[PDB]
Amino acid sequence: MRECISIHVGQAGVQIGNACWELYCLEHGIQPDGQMPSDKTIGGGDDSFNTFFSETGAGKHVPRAVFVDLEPTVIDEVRTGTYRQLFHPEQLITGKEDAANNYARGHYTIGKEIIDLVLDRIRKLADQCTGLQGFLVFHSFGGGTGSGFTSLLMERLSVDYGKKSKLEFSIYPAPQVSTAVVEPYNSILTTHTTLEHSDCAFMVDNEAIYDICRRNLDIERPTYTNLNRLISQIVSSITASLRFDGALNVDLTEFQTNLVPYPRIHFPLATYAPVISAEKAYHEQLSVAEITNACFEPANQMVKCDPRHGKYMACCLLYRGDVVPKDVNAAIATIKTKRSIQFVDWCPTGFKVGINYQPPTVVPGGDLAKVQRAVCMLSNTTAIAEAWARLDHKFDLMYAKRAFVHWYVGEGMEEGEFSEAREDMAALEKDYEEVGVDSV
Amino acid sequence: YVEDLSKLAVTSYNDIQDLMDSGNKARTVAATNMNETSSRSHAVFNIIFTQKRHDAETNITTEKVSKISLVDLAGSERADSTGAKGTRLKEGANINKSLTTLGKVISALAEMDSGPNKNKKKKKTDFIPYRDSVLTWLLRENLGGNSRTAMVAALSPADINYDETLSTLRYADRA
Amino acid sequence: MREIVHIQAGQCGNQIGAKFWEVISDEHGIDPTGSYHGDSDLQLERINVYYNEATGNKYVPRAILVDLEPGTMDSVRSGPFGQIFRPDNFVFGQSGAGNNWAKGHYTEGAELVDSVLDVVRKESESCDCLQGFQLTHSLGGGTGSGMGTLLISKIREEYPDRIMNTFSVMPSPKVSDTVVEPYNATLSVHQLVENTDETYCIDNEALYDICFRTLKLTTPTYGDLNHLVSATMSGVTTCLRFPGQLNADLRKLAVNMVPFPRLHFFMPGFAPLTSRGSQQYRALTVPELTQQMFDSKNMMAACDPRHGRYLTVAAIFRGRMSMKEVDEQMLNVQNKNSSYFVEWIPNNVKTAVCDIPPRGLKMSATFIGNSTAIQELFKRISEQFTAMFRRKAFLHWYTGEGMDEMEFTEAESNMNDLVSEYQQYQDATADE
Ligand SMILES: CC(=O)O[C@H]1C(=O)[C@@]2(C)[C@H]([C@H](OC(=O)c3ccccc3)[C@]3(O)C[C@H](OC(=O)[C@H](O)[C@@H](NC(=O)c4ccccc4)c4ccccc4)C(C)=C1C3(C)C)[C@]1(OC(C)=O)CO[C@@H]1C[C@@H]2O
Ligand SMILES: Nc1nc2c(ncn2[C@@H]2O[C@H](COP(=O)(O)OP(=O)(O)OP(=O)(O)O)[C@@H](O)[C@H]2O)c(=O)[nH]1
Ligand SMILES: Nc1nc2c(ncn2[C@@H]2O[C@H](COP(=O)(O)OP(=O)(O)O)[C@@H](O)[C@H]2O)c(=O)[nH]1
Ligand SMILES: [Mg+2]
Ligand SMILES: [Mg+2]
Repeated sequence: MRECISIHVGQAGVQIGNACWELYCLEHGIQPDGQMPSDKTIGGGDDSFNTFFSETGAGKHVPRAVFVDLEPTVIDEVRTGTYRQLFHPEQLITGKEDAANNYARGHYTIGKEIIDLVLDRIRKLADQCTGLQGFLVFHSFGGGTGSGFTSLLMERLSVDYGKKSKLEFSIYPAPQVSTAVVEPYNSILTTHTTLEHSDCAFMVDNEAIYDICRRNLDIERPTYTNLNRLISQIVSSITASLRFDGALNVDLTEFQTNLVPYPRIHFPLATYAPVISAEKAYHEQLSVAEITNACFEPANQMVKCDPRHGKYMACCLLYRGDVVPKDVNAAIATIKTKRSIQFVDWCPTGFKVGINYQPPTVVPGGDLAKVQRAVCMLSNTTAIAEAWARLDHKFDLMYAKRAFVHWYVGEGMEEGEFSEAREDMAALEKDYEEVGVDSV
Repeated sequence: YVEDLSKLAVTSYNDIQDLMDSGNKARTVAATNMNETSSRSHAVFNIIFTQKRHDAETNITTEKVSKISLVDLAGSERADSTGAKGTRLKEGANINKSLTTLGKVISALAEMDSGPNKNKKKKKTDFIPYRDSVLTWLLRENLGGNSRTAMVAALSPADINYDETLSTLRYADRA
Repeated sequence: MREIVHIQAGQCGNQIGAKFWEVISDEHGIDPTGSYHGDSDLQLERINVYYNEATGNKYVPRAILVDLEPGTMDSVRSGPFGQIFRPDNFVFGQSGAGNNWAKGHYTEGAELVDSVLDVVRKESESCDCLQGFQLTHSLGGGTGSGMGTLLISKIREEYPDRIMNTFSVMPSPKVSDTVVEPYNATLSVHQLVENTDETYCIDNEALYDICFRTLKLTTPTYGDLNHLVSATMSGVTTCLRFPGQLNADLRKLAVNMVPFPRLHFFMPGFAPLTSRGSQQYRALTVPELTQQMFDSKNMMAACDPRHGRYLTVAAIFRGRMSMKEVDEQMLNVQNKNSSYFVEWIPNNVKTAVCDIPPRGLKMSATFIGNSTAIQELFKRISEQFTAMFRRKAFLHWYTGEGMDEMEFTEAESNMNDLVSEYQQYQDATADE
């Protein structure tokens, strides 16, 4: 069997999980109450796949999810919403206040206590699991919970399980807009966690998705629901290979094998090509070549990072729907012909291809148009270093005068940990600068 | 200064030795992974010393008054290696907060005295955060102004404590 | 699930608290007798923040009332929302301070403080997980300043971890109502700068200006001013009680606002305030709320923000809206007014959004700034303080109750150090 455990931490994680599980329930035909009419209608087959859901005796399907948050509000919204009966009652809520945008509160003084309960629930889920593939951890930098508790949980998971893959879908701070004053401190303190213990971390930016929504989707005033739906589409495209049949299927292990040239550079960028409104769905073919070319458009990147300032180290394409390998080969050829896209001279192979037959679904009340073909790209490139540099400068501007430091020091943290994390991040940045130099 | 501090008088060495033993016994001490008898509180030992001269023709009574201040500070801590829980963690956090304030006032003092000395001589204005903690508040006259002050830094030799030893050396250089 | 214990001291604090409890009981559908008559299920979900539950399915606010004049308590009881409070929390004595800070702090309040602390302990021990306290009082008066400072000191001695808010009405620039306002104000600020986490500065003249120029009221009374302050107070703690797309606890505001421990004096504001006459002209959108919040005319502290710089600001919106528009507007406000924000705190605008708006409004917003211009206020008091302390204008009344010149001198020194600390960020061009 092939399955993976989804963990959600913080408000961003919980809301992205709401979107993701809405999409999964729509995909597999599971009603919000957990029942599947197709079981009673057909009496056979496999529709409620084991990759995400577990079937109990009475035909109810319960997701393999673990929600975590220090606030009671965000998860209490879920526990009295449309999906109140879907989830197991074990939701792991800390009956106290929140980390208050403090890494120390989410890592040292309050991030404990409930960590043991969280690990117990993960162990109970794993014991029911056969052939576990890995973990999908959803969180966000800039929040006390999403950083500190993510650090605690990832450390404990690496200690306990170790060899199992641990993917990450995190929201990096945007270059210009943010909703916190102490965001850079948290983002710079989370780098040791994101570097040492994670196996492959996908980063997204709110500003980039806002621009995508404004331009491609023609939504003038988007909110977080659209962002969560887009991220859910990306995650579904990533994990579709474990569930549906396909010509060229790519599981998580062989996916990782062709995207991590070295252990310390596991920071790919993620894009989704056919983001288009219903009105513009007409007047356009949306062939394989069009979507493959659109994957490379700098405007369509979901992190504010221009690929043309760096070199592409590796690329993985995941196609869904009526796609044939001949057109994919043609698209790869014409892309390799182009000179604007620069590839490192030590990776002549370049591209990994995966194809799946199941086309993407349409969420009711959504914005994406129904399409026959889609492609999700993941790309390891050096240009992401620039996205880090703009952050580091900000941190210096706040650490020179020791602003807001006493809040962190008064909850267990030492002053030196800031400098240690900054040095580690500088080492990572210089590693990315080194890997892209042409060989001689 | 401190109000209602039990300032006593001693005439021989035995009395002050008894006071020293009583004070050391009264200090709050707890065991930790980095030290079996770590200090949980800053400590200040104050000697008020008065010299008087008696002669109606030439001398002055109460001619000299001076203060000897001897300060034992609690060091920085890291919760990972310290292994503190509950009250120990709170004590460590408070100690680190006070030491951060002390480092900030040291650095600000250093920059302020160096600039007006070297730059021109402007002396426009330079706020110094003495009031951010009680430790720096009580030692205002010792860190600057009316005192002659010495700083004794202790250093651990091992490689594992390199990051803390370098910080201690840097702050000694600043001092 | 979090609680807030509420304390009220003095005439001004008592009246503001009464209006605040009327605004909160409306938002939650509690009737002037304790019975629930609401319509939305979300009202009762987080009612534990302010109200305890009684045996008869009634709700009793977690409030504590303090004074040394029974007249204020009698006025509160004989009112529309007098019976809602429990009688055991009415703590008072006789022979009020008479605008004497020493009587409030040292002579008379020292006897009633034990009873007030007993009631505070009784209310605090019943909470599932206490968050913090909040106190309403006037700095320029008698029992208000003294008992508020004494209670703050005692509670911080007993509850060091918890949050301590304070909504203080400071002396006005030119409007005055007692002769000895500077002495009480200076001593109270000397007490507050040490023993508080947040302090929302409120000025009577700013509220009068808001009533006259913005709301176009011809004969404003104290009720209107209490209304505004009460709308601000509800707006501060909205995220504890209702769901939102991006919540903001009290600790989040405390962390994101104050850069250093001694700078926790906040200028508040609220929007949308129209005129009952031009409601049909102004469209309600996020840009309009952003325009009104940052307007210098709309602040409640009577200190012009354009004379300083914003160390930090926090905007808490309530109502259905788009996060893209909110973030774009905050970035726009930063970028255009580039000279009024410090250069060493990049992106110094905290944002919070709550789903449920007030009763009959489609959208609302509250603003919490932390600007160096607040220094002006302190300077004014300090100036007046000198003008009386140099000649010992009224000092015998204060020294007769057990004080001395050293207390006054050290309070003045603390005020001046605070003013210097705010000044040292006020200028641009940190180099020379
Ligand atoms: C057209 C319409 O519906 O009437 C409005 C109205 O005209 C305006 C002018 C109202 C009106 O307010 C005033 O006129 C006023 C005068 C002096 C001091 C304070 C307010 C209103 O009274 C105020 C009242 O607001 C509320 O009811 C809010 O829920 C408010 N609570 C109370 O006012 C309240 C008072 C006593 C008892 C119970 C509730 C609130 C706001 C924020 C947070 C919590 C509560 C509203 C919508 C209006 C009237 C009735 C005219 C305004 O007030 C607020 C805060 O809504 C003044 O500026 C706003 C904008 C509104 O458009
Ligand atoms: N794209 C996206 N970003 C979000 C969402 N929710 C929150 N964020 C971002 O996350 C940042 C910090 O919020 P969180 O990480 O969720 O904070 P938290 O997880 O609740 O942790 P605490 O601060 O302790 O409460 C904000 O600045 C938002 O910009 C979301 O639903 N979608
Ligand atoms: N905002 C506001 N201020 C008030 C109110 N009543 C009195 N004040 C102010 O309180 C000051 C007098 O202090 P006072 O209330 O008598 O202090 P107390 O005697 O200790 O309660 C005056 O400067 C008034 O401006 C009120 O209802 N609202
Ligand atoms: Mg949160
Ligand atoms: Mg020692």
